[PDB]
Amino acid sequence: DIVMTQSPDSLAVSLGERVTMNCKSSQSVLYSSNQKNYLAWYQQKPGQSPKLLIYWASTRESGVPDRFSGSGSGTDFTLTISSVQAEDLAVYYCHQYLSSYTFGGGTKLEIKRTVAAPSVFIFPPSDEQLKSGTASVVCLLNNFYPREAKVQWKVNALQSGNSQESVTEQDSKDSTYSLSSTLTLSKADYEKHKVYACEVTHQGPVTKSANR
Amino acid sequence: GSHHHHHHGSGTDITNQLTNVTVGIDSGTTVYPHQAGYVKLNYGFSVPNSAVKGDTFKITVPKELNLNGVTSTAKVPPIMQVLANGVIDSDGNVIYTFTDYVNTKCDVKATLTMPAYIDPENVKKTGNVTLATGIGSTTANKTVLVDYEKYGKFYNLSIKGTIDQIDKTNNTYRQTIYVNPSGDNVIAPVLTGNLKPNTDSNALIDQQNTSIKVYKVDNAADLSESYFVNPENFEDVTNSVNITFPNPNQYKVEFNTPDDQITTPYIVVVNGHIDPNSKGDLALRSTLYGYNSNIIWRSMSWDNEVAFNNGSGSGDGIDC
Amino acid sequence: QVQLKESGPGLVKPSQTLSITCTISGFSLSRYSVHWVRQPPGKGLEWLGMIWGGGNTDYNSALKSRLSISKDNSKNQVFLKMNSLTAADTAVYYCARKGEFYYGYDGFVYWGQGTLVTVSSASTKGPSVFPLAPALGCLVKDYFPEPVTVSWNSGALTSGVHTFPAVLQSSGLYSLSSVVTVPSSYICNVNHKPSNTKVDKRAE
Repeated sequence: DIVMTQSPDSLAVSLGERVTMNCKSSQSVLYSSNQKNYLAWYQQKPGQSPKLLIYWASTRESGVPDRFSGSGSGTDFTLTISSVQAEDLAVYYCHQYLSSYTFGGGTKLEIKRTVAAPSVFIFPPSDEQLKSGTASVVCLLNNFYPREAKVQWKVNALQSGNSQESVTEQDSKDSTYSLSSTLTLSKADYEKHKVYACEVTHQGPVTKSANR
Repeated sequence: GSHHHHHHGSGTDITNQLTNVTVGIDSGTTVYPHQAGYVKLNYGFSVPNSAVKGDTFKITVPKELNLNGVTSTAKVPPIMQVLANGVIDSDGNVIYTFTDYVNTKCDVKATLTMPAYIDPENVKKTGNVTLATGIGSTTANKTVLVDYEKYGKFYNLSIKGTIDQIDKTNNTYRQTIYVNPSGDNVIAPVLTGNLKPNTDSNALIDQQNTSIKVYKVDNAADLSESYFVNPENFEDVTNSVNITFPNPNQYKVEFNTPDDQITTPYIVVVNGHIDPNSKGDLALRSTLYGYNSNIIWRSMSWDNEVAFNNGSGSGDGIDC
Repeated sequence: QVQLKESGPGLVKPSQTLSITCTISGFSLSRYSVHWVRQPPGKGLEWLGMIWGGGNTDYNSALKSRLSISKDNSKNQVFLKMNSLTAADTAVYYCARKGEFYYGYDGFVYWGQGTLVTVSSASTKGPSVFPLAPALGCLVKDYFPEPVTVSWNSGALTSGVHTFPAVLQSSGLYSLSSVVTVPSSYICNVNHKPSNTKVDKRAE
């Protein structure tokens, strides 16, 4: 199995600048006899099928803009965007077709902006819900950048497992993210404690706590 | 021990002093090189007490034959304590150099048998061939039919293949495949190269180990029946076909023409490797898939296996 | 124009067989190979296998035991079958086809829009809607399947609205949080088509 690995998982771009993405193969994809590199690059937007941009490493697919080019040979390859546009915000995957078919893990483009701290909120379990005998504590980080954020719950006792989080897509007019973390305990367990905490570290260490 | 590096020195060619000389060629009335057919070259001779270390004799072998066959390098057998070691010269002749055994032995006599094979470059066509081998003034002739027979064919799908240059030290082999030698029209032609099913085979077939060249034959008459191919006679279209390695130890070639059909033969030359960590069995299957005019999907496949032979040589004598 | 469209079930239980259909136009199926490729939510792509024009198939080695691909040229249909399913087989399934000869290889140029298959044992259930009290939010918990649609004040509180991607709980049910930033003196409008549910909780 030829394994395809892409180096930067996420990439922050300035609309207009030169973005390069790396892709690497665990064995050479240049077949020596025909001197061809069996490598393709694909673009994908969130609800759509992938779109071929580049094949044979450097052959631009018809219809694709001239700002996209591909280079490399053997085991190291690069997808370039000469100057990034609004529509270029997407995921990019490389792919080899010499030895069956395999894909890389991809590189997401996001818009770069200045650092911005989350405003942190906590919300205890509602009384209505407690009637269902199940307790959800919700911690919210609103409008922050970059995405990398460590949320940790204290119940002064670290909670390993028992939480789930999701993050919004970057805001189209702010370039900012949003995160909601849900800690779920049983009723018995929630009623046996007071002073729960949502501690949140970021690059912009604040704890937002409530007492039962 | 390499056949590309020879050593000489003191000694004299005592070929014409060989006494009681007899030569023979053991074969059927027909030889089928592509069915592992071969001949045996037989030799017997008395050596003079006069002989000393370094004295040589020459066995004359004809250009219609070689001694290596499917392997890339020939090994001539030692006459046996070693009486004589031999070597192949640029003409194809076998020069044997006598050992020390002859420095203190008298009335020495010897026998030799060597497998030999119809050479693909010198016998390109099916037909009769008079084989001549000898030692000094004693030549033996045998006239034999060399029959390379026919390619395989099912509906409009024709294919045959040969294996040679088996090199069990550098772990390589060659395979030469004629695709559509019948001069049929084939639509959507696909060739796959595999290991022969349920047979011990040590070929490693993959992008690192398997170099493939594809030649288009615009004149089928230029094809040898022996499967000797010189790439300079044909058009190299390697870069216009699709060559991939879609499964373990399998290659695939799509001819990929603009109208998705071929009307001429193609030659596929495969230079591949043998698994170093193995006995080095070589059993391959070449499959031609294709549509006819009726668009019924069919395939014809050709299997290649090989055999190996060893010559021998014995000699006696008496202490003086 | 060359076209491909995948149809299948939306939901399939782990006891069952996944059965997808790829309906083809603009070319003859007997003259082109068609591929199957899949993509789990938020992950990369995985080739599953292919059927040649002539009917041969090749499979991804890691799934061949669980996978069968077949077709009917008569009907322009290509079929995918998968048994022994787990949550790991929840994915968007695509069929795809190569470009014309001059591309020089058999790959993925024309794609279908894809069809989501989610493997799940859950039954249809409506969400519980709980208020996240004063930032004001609604906790939409324990529903199946997706999606939930959320509004604020019948669609007038559009600004500052953050309605997050649902998360799949270990129970097999989904939950999501929807939030709005405010200064105070207020109702989230939650719908969920497949259970004929509609809720409207208020804010404290």
